[PDB]
Amino acid sequence: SFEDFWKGED
Amino acid sequence: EVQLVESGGGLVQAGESLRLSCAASGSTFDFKVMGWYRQPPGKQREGVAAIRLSGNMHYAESVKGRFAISKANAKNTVYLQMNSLRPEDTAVYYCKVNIRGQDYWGQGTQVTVSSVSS
Repeated sequence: SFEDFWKGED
Repeated sequence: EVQLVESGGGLVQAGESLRLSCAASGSTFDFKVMGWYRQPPGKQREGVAAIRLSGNMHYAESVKGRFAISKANAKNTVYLQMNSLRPEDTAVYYCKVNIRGQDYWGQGTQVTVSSVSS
């Protein structure tokens, strides 16, 4: 989801 | 105590382009990720685009290809290019940044697209 990208580590 | 300053918004004609700007402020520390969410009137808030410090970026499906997010040369500053704007893009646009493990949200800036065009 969008939030999975947001929270993910770089 | 990070402060977000959003600029560039306003009331625009369908089919025109608009660039939003967001500068995260009050930190010497680079963000991990930074981006934009938007809230159409009466609807839930949804992510629009995000970019990580590496330059890796992510777009929601509803805007993918139509919007473009990028890092400004300035510390903790990103741009949203909004091209070919349509009335369905009308929304409060919110900047968000994650710095040292904490999320911070901007107050939001209105982008309103009338159906009238040039």
